[PDB]
Amino acid sequence: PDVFISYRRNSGSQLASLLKVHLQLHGFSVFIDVEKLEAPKFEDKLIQSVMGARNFVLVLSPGALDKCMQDHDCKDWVHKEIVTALSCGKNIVPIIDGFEWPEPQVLPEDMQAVLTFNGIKWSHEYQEATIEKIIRFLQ
Repeated sequence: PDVFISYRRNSGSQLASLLKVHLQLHGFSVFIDVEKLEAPKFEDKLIQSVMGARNFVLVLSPGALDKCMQDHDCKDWVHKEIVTALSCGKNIVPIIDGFEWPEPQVLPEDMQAVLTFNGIKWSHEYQEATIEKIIRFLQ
């Protein structure tokens, strides 16, 4: 698939579903059933999924990176996915949906760089125009 969407399940899942729907309707392939791979049993397949997609779309919902803080051992799935995307030089497209930007130093060093990728602000009022802006950022 062209696109891997990383998000925090308890705050970004509805926007993630909307993105999966509208990106596919616009002809971009997206990893759909990723959550089942976020288990120690399937970790290798999860990493390979991020590595296989050209585009890494990151939903930054409120508090989305909080579980990454002090996650020095990279046990958090979003943390793992971000580190994998950064490591491979993937096209990273953050989608901002209520996120409060933290100081980089509160995040693990291996993912602070994610904060340097220009994001797209989500707007429910102009959902479709926002989808078109996201597509313009995809490679």
